[PDB]
Amino acid sequence: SGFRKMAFPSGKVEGCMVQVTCGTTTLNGLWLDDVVYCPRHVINPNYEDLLIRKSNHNFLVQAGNVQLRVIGHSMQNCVLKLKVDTANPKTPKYKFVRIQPGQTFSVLACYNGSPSGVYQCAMRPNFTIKGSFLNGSCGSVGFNIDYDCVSFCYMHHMELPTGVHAGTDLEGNFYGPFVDRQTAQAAGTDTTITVNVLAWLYAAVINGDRWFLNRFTTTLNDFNLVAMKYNYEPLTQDHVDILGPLSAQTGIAVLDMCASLKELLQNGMNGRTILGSALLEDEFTPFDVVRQCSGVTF
Amino acid sequence: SGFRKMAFPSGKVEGCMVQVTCGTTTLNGLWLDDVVYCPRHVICTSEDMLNPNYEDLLIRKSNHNFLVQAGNVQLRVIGHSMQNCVLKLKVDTANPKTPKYKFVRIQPGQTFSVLACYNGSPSGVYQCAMRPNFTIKGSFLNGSCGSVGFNIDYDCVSFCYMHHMELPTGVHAGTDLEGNFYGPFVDRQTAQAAGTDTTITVNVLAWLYAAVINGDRWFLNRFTTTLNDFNLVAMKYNYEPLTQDHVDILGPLSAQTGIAVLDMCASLKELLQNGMNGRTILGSALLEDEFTPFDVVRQCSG
Ligand SMILES: O=C(N[C@@H](C(=O)Nc1cncc2ccccc12)c1cccc(Cl)c1)[C@@H]1CC[C@H](C(=O)N2CCCC2)O1
Ligand SMILES: [Cl-]
Repeated sequence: SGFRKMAFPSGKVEGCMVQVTCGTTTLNGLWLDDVVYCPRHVINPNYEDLLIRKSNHNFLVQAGNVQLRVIGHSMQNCVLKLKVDTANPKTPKYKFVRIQPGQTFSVLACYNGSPSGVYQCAMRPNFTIKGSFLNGSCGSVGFNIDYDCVSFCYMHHMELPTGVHAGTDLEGNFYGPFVDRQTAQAAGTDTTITVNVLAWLYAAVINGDRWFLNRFTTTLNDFNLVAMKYNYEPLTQDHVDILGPLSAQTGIAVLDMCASLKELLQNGMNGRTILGSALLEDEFTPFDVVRQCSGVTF
Repeated sequence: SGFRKMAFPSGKVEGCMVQVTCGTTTLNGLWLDDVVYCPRHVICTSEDMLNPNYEDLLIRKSNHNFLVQAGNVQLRVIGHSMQNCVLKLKVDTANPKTPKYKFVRIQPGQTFSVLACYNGSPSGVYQCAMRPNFTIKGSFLNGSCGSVGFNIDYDCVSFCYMHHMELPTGVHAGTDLEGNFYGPFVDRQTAQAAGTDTTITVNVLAWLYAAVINGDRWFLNRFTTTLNDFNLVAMKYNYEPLTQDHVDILGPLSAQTGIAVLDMCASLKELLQNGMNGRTILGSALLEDEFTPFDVVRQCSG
């Protein structure tokens, strides 16, 4: 029993964190095979013009108490790739994957190439993450684990004025309409990840919380009309299909659970809580719920 | 900016998780140097869990009855001893991944990270607090016994908890790494119940200072309170008494924000009376009590 916001074990990623210093700026890098990946802002910026002036020896890379020697450098979108002379002996089996809004991942927050904490979070529909980052956290990475393979999906680049965070995939493409420059940028109006709230309601049912259940069902169209009124993301047939296993395990049809969600949106919780929360939680995917309520290991 | 429930990086602990099997029972063990620590109930039988005599069950065992597996490698048990509710299995190999470590016993209100494991394999990491009733609100399934709680301040791992059982309310009970239970619990299937739980007041205050640090001030008021009047009000909402030690501990946060502890106490009294009125504090509609004053300083400053 119990339901916690759970991150993946971070050990495979900890063995990849390095410190990258260029001039006065120090941030984190990801050392995989013989390449160190880091945000290109470590160097109104013209990154090609700034990079052409830098030599390999201008980049100081430190893995623990060992200085790695940079033998090449190149830029791919907003990520800088520093070729080093040594392949990381701790390089795990990995992939670079780009995620969709609503998908969750673990973040290993780092400062000076040293991991300080690990937390779980979701890519918001407005492409920001509600992270916990201070100055020097740039280059910290987001990941998931599938059996023994680490899928890297995020690299931290910046904080927006509202306290939320923006970054890229490991190929340097930003999530959202953001640019790596000190300029006026703002996160768009955010929405609630509907499929994730439903997954969390199924997690509460599996954990013995049933007060919000009712005899009613609804249509996909009727529910989307309601969800649009409360700034909730539209629920698709794909989402309904994905929730199938949880619907079969609890005996509560996905549209039956939608009628519970509609009643909670129109009437509130009335002093009650669900899994120790007075708000509807949207940072657990249907897969996260199945993984935690079944105990999958890595 | 931001405030998340943050766990310590688990890598140093992952390299210590092993699987311990005795008979038909399999659970997790903690391999440090040449010793594997695990709950002693791994030696129990299905028919003897109400009143097990662990000394009598252990005397009948030999080293080869304990199967210890570290990854795909079987470790050889060369000795065994019991210390309170923990079984210590001496093995013929020191763990090359043994980090710098200490065994620490924590007090209620203290937080730690949990590396939940099944069959010696880590499945997840989450943040926890030792409740005032000495239970933890964890997320554990059958076979999670032996999973450990820890803090990693600097490069040293301080092991503070080992999971032993789930009580009927869905909460969890366990021991320190010396085998002493937290709370009035025993490792028997006899009727046991967690005592009435209360809110960790010093932690809620720490989290209110964290909200002030991140720019949230809506909940502050022009009032103050004596410590005794605050405690008279707090007890009515099932909040733990706030001691002078707690007031002293909150001193640094008070100096950083410019809000006296007893003024923050008056803001908490008002929140307990009024609720949040559709508002949130650090993205939460409830008053959070699983961040200590130390956690707030570490996450907000470094
Ligand atoms: O409940 C069991 N074990 C313990 C326990 O509480 N385990 C668990 C921990 N966390 C979460 C859990 C969620 C769901 C089910 C179990 C959970 C337990 C019970 C009572 C006293 C002690 Cl010290 C330990 C079952 C039934 C007996 C079997 C067991 O441990 N055996 C030893 C020898 C013969 C089999 O496993
Ligand atoms: Cl303590």
